[PDB]
Amino acid sequence: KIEEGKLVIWINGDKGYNGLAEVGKKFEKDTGIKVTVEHPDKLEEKFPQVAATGDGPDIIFWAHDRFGGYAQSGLLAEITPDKAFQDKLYPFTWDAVRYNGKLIAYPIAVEALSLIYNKDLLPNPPKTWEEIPALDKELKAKGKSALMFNLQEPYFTWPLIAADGGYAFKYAEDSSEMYKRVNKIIPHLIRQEKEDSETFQGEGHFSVDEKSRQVNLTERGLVLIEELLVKEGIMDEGESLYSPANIMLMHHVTAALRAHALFTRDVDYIVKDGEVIIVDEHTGRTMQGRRWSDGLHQAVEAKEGVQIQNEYDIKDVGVDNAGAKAGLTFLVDLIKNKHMNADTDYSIAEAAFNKGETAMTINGPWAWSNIDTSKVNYGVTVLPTFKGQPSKPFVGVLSAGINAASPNKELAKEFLENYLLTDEGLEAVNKDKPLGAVALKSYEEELAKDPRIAATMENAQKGEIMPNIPQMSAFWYAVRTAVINAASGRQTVDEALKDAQTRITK
Repeated sequence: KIEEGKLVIWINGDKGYNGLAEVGKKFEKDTGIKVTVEHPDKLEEKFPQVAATGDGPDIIFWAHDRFGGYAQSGLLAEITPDKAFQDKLYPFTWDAVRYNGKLIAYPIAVEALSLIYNKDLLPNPPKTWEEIPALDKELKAKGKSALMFNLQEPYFTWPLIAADGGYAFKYAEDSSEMYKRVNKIIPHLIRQEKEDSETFQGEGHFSVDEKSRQVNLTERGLVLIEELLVKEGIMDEGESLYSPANIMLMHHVTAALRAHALFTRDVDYIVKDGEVIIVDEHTGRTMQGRRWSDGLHQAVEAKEGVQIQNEYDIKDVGVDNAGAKAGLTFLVDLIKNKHMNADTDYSIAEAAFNKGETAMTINGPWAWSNIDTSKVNYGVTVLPTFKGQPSKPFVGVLSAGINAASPNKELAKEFLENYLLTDEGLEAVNKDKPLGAVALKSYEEELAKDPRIAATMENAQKGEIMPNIPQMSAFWYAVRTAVINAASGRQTVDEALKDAQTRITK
């Protein structure tokens, strides 16, 4: 059991816990509630153990991506900030603390890769990846190189691969709007008995296989739906649903038809307090946080007019698309043309930049202090563009979660919303150890006076939130192999990315 009437907070060793104790001191002296701030060893491994037994701290601070596994086991309480408080943070930070549509943590800080450059060797760093080859030749004649960064880990190479269209798992911005617009199509569609065959020509637009709970479009249905999608501005005039460009649109048509034809309110699900809740077993276990896959739950939400909870499409992986092939090809051509070495890792690149041997590197705020010791006159700026599009680094959001077993959920919410997530609260923590960029708009505007902190947020706003789903591990492991194989010549870029795409989705 967790001691009621006080707050136990866990934050990692490398963070400003003394400053966190200080905002808790304003808390302890104002309301008489003692706040024990602990920084235990391996706390990210200890929390899912103690919280499973109903123990642990009231509040845990960690990167958002780990909170996906915590919320999977129901370890984190669904936080309840009103709409007014959520507007005080950058909207994309709230996307990092969402699991199964529910908010399960408060965003605190924001971290991402940036371009680090030597002001003395390179006063005007390049805006594009394309101008790095000629810049390298210019520096090689002076005994220097243009760029060196860790090529062994896809975390560092993915910003270039994602620029032209590569992505891990599709997280569409207009997803909620798409489910609503596609849902308007359904009333036009006629159901027929079965699929058209040699012995049967129906007059409908779709048929339903009841035993598999799947729907099959008819020839005339595919035509009419394409007619309906083109007119309402969803699809271009001369496209196909079955084309790979409309894969998101195909998942929506399939989901909307299943939501109408195959799932029934008060049988398969209920509409309760503005949510779609599955009725799992007939007269059995009835309500849970479980969710249907393949966009079906979102389609039922659009059908019932409740708030569509956004999530990742784990069946839409963009590792072997044209954008990813173009980005990785440019990386491989840099190696082929000896502008970079396929063997360069984190230590080689860090030593190269901190010794003044290379003009640029790609790293995050954790590496700044080592460069401070190096005395290199360095700057931090926006990553180069590729094919006119921004490099997209993954964003890590330091977040504060509330233990689901906590008897002090209102105390914890009071401490986080009104005492930590303030200009004064974040400043106490940042003084202790810097948070980098923060999620609170008001304090970030002050911190952004530092051009390095401003660069971290700019690259973060141009990147993507690190997905908090279990399938992200398979993405990293497959992409790590693909980049190494392509960079070393084991496979071609298309061959390497095709294998990674297949392995992620098998």
